[PDB]
Amino acid sequence: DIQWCFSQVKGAVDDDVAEADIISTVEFNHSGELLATGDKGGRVVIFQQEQRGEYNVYSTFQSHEPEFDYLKSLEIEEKINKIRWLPQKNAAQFLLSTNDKTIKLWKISERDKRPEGYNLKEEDGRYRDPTTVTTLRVPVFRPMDLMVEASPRRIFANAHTYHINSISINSDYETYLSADDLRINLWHLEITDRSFNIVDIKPANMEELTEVITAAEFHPNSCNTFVYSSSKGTIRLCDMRASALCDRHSKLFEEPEDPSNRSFFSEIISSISDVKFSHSGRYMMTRDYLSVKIWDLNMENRPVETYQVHEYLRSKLCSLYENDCIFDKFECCWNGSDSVVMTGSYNNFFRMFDRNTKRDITLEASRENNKPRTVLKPRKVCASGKRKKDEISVDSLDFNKKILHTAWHPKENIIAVATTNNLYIFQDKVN
Amino acid sequence: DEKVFTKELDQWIEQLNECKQLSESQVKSLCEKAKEILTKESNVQEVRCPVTVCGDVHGQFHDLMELFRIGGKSPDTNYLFMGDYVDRGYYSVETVTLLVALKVRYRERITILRGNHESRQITQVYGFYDECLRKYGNANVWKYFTDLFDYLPLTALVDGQIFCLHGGLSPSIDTLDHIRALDRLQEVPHEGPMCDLLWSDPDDRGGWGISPRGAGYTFGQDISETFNHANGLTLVSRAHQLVMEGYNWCHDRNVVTIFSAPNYCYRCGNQAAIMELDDTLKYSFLQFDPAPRRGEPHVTRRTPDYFL
Amino acid sequence: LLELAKKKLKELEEEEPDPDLRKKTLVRNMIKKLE
Amino acid sequence: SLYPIAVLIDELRNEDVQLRLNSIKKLSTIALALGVERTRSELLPFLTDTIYDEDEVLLALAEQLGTFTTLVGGPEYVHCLLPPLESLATVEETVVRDKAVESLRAISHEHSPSDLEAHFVPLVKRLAGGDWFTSRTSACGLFSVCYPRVSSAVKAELRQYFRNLCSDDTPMVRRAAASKLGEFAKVLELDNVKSEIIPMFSNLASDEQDSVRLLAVEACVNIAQLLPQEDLEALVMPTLRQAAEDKSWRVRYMVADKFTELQKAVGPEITKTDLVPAFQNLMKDCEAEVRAAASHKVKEFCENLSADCRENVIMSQILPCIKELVSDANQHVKSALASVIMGLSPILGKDNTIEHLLPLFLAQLKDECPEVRLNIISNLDCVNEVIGIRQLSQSLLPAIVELAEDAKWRVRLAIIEYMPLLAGQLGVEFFDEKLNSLCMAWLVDHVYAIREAATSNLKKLVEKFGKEWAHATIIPKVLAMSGDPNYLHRMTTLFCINVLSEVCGQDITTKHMLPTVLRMAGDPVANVRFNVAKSLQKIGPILDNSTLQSEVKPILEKLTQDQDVDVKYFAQEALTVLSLA
Repeated sequence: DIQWCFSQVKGAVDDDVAEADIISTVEFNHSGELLATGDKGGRVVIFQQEQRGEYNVYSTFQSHEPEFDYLKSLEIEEKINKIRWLPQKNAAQFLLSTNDKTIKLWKISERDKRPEGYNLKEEDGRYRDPTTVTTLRVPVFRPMDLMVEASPRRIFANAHTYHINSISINSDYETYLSADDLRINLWHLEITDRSFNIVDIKPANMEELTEVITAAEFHPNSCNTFVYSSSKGTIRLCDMRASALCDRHSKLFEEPEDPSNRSFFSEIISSISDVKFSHSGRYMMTRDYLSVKIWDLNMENRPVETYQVHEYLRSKLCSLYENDCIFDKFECCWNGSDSVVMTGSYNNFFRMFDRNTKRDITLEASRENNKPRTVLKPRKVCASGKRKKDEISVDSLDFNKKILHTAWHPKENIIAVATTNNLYIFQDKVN
Repeated sequence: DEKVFTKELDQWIEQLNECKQLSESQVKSLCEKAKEILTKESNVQEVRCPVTVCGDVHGQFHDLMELFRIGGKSPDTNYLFMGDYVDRGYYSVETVTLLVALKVRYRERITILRGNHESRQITQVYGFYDECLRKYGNANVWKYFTDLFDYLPLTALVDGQIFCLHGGLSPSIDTLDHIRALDRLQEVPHEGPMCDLLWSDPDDRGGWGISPRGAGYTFGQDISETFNHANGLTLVSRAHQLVMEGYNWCHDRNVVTIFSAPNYCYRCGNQAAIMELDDTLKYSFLQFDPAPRRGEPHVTRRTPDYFL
Repeated sequence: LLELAKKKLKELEEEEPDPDLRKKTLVRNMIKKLE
Repeated sequence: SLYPIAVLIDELRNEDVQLRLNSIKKLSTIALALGVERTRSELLPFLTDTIYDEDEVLLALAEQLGTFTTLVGGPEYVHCLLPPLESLATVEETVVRDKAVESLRAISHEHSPSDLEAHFVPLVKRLAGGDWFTSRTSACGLFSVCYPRVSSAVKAELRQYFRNLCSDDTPMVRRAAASKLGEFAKVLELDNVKSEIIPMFSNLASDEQDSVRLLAVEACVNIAQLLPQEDLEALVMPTLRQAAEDKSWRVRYMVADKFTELQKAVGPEITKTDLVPAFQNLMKDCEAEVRAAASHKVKEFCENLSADCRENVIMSQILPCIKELVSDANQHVKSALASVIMGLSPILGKDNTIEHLLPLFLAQLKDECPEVRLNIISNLDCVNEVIGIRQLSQSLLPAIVELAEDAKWRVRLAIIEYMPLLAGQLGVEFFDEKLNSLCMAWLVDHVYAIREAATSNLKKLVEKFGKEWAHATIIPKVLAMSGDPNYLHRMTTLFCINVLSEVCGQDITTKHMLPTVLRMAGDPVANVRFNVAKSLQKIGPILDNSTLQSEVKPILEKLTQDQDVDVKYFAQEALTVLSLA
């Protein structure tokens, strides 16, 4: 087990943070350097890795703005739901981002050149006589200090009647998708007026509503495979070759429901929250409210691995219904080599399992016990009343510090864990 | 001379045919002429039959041009409107500008009334202010158009037999001298007979009722036929309420609801009828589906060029 | 547990101005499955 | 004297997008005024790397730099435009890169062989060996301009660089290579083509993406048009056969859309021997776009088949597929097939036409979907000139009569537009003995656009029937149409008079129709008074003083006293239209 070692922390210290400080996504980039954290309000904040180094701030830019609807006249919001990066075309780096209605395509670039030379004005702009000029001069270029600056290039807007909860760049540098609660449009990264509705599961009339779409991905190697999830437990595996309209599945991954543990909430703790392909293109881990569960792409009718995250909650499941703590969209991320998997949990713990040795840990991202380069020792929660000095009685977990969003450096062994108002960046001890 | 002004306005009409953006001085002069024409008119504009009646448009330009094609080109066929030229729409500015231009060019062959959504707070909140901010970037146009709205006649008496208004009726109204007693140079109120007149809707529910909109009232049939008998009226045309069928007969055929905006709010996909006052006062409807939008819809099941 | 008839108060006294339909669809398909 | 130029040279440094755009466009005057031994060293180094990111500024700058072959100093210093264009060839945008590449190609012709090999080939190699996947995408299009004029070693190096590009990682580079494959191959030695481009074509037509495999089809078309016909069965044909049975429907659609050109390239023998089965498979495809595309080329394909067995093959292989497609479930397929089914009639001799083409025709006409009847009707000329429509008129009549009356006036407008051709192709007595009833209803139709179309079609007919037929047919009906209550129907008679006077002649108009018009002048509706003024204004140019001063002038004088303003204005307009100044 890689013993993890505290490395950094962002955000403030006072626990009265306003609503526009709750981190709402965390996403590294393809090569590893940058790290975007788009909290509520829109204020994307990009961290660059110091050329291991620590992460220091690179740019900052209000991405979205509090809008207002015309027809439904709604309080169309400004949260940042997803932040996906694009590959590297030149010395600039691009990244989509979305609130519940829009999708912008920002662009972050450095600049160290300033025009130096004027014709009709002085160095301060104070203009001289119009006619006294005798020899024209052309501005020259001379160095200045790095001034990183973001700016939107396109805005894909007004195509989703419902809220947006996914995007994914297609594996061919050209297109991507964006899956609202009931449809899936396939945009194009250079055409900001047309879309192509590729899936629709909206019924004829609304009142007979059964399921919705709670996630959508693509395939990291194939150009014609998305995996849009479903709010009942099923996972379609669409295929954009056999027919232009991909409404009919080419597979359907569905657990053959177990009648043993059937309970009262047997449909609300079994609704997928995030499906994530596996960095090679074979497995497709998904995370419902109580167990990450690693499907396989060649065996539909059953998963091949099942890891229980916080099993000590299947009793309190009743009490978890009156405080709306049972609708929580947890999120899971893979290792760089498809051997370890991580997912968030309550009370700031974040479980990270291990595929090849079947071990598991439970660390704790907190402040008042950790210093740089120390080690995080496994916290072990106890379900019973027998509690001895190194376990927490489940009657004491604070059900208001949820580690929803997490990431994992592509190649190296650095992770970023985003609690309510901080961004701990625990790495491991380089020896 | 008026000839040069008319030729310049015709050239601007052809320019509008080209869908060209306008400058400020043109709209200011047009507004000044409109106000000069309108200050002499009272609350009850006298429209002489025959005429083509149309209800809400809510700034949908394409539906308006389609209406123009179906009903003929002005001034060959007379036209009339019943308010709701703003709110819940994308192209209010073009609608109002073309309306004012055609009105100035053909003062006496076209009439335009005012609607409940022609109120300062309502227009400011419902798109129009944002639309002006996007197209000019300043609120001067908003002030000009609100000034023009103030002078707009409230009701229209067609040939002394048919009465047409946008909103509805009011308990305190029994005869038109009440409407002619109002001072149309004011902001749309929240209470009073005029508000209920502009903010009411028919009530199929028996007797009186409380308007769910929170402003106005729900006139019953009793007052309607009492008004008709007192003033010798047959029908009372109206608009401002959405109907999936374009027009409906309610209150024992006493009320005909006209809607000229297919797919009001672009969601309901309704029909749109225009109840033409024939030469002999009969009612004819020419229903038209939502106008085919050019290069639309953006979202289609059909494969686009880049994908094919 | 079986007493969810009272906890139905959530979807009872709610006035959703079109928020996401996952939370509404869950508590709306939750009671009809039993009542 | 240089004040405006002094303003303009500093105006490309402001913050207004329009100001910078205008300065960029006018850069020509600044360059001309600065000189020629100063432009290269002062202005170009300033435009080398600009921080303008607007698509409308960089595009204009590239297009302007593309036309600086003279100001820079002449064809001897043209290599001074490379530093400022290589920096635009590698920008994040796409249209900017395309324009920069086009300008680079355009200015490449001004170099000299030694100058080329010294300063331009290094640019290509560099861009095609760069680091970003935009330098390579832009470089993948400068080989077809610098291959012909270079030496042998440079030629081999360029071939190696292209072969390296065709095996790149980023699908964008491979897409660019697949796009430029044919354009590059069109300048290679034939033996070198056979031995070097073919492996590239195969490796790009068996790709793992599909945005590359779909462009491999166009590459195949060009390559086939290049090579002789003794090797198509061993070099190109296997790849085309594989593509015609691909798995991604985009590739099959691309093959279907490029079938006439594919046939013209492969030749008649290979066409007849192999392509026909592929065409049948394309028609019987499970998709919908593939079927529509394959149907669109039913006529162009059958028209280019070998004359030896055209009729046999058509009737033995292709006819059943069309027969099945006629009753298809999709709409686009049926519409596309209907729009071109008329080209098959003149390929048989009208005997096979009557024997098997007729049924399909009736099925299409009887179809309850719109635009299918419109397409089938609009091209009737074929059978008319092959079977003699007089024979089929007995079947045409029910379809035309049922299509003339519908709900939406859109179909009513498209068929009224198509009416004049059929009217001309049908006859005189047949038309008058039958579709005359229809004509009358058309004028009193509700939607006004249909009234316009009916009036225009009347005009077209009376211009094709001249005077006597009109005088013996419509004259009384249109004249009596002036009693309807709805003023619109009387105005319709007014426009009909206006459109028909110039075709019926003043000897009859003024003698019979005019007095009615003068009666209409006194309508109790202003909408008609000014219409009758406009009509008088329109017939004046063919009216003389003898009748003008006798009847017209009193009428305009009376109209000028009306209460309405428009009536007076239009009467005055007429008064002046009489060329009186």
